[PDB]
Amino acid sequence: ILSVILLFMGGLCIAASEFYKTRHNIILSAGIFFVSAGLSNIIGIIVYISANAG
Amino acid sequence: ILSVILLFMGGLCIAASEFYKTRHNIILSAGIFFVSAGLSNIIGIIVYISANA
Amino acid sequence: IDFSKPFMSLGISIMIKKPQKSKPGVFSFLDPLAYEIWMCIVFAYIGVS
Repeated sequence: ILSVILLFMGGLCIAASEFYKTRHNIILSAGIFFVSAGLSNIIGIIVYISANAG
Repeated sequence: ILSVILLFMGGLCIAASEFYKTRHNIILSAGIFFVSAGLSNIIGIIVYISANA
Repeated sequence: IDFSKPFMSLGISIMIKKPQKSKPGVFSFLDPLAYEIWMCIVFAYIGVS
């Protein structure tokens, strides 16, 4: 679920980027909200698998 | 116990470094003493752990 | 004492704590070497550098 929230937030950044412009740091924020979203996902995958095994 | 002695001699070097200034070779003594003190500590930990086992 | 012919059969047997689970621990990959080795490997790394 943290991976869903992060991906949604990253989209806001990208969308906000195409409006304000000049800001530049909004485009980066999206980059941090996507890479971290993929990183939350791995942990969720591992936790899923490691719990069923138990 | 060697480590306390070295760490003390290293302290003496840093003290002296103030009065006998322009004698940089006393800071190197300090640094070496402190590094050697760490190395004595490693052996004294290995020996301790190895012995009690 | 006296006994009737038997009303039920039995034999001595072994009962066991059938299941075990034992799911490994998370930081299990640090078990071949003991704590004492893993701690002395960081004191040696700091002292070689």
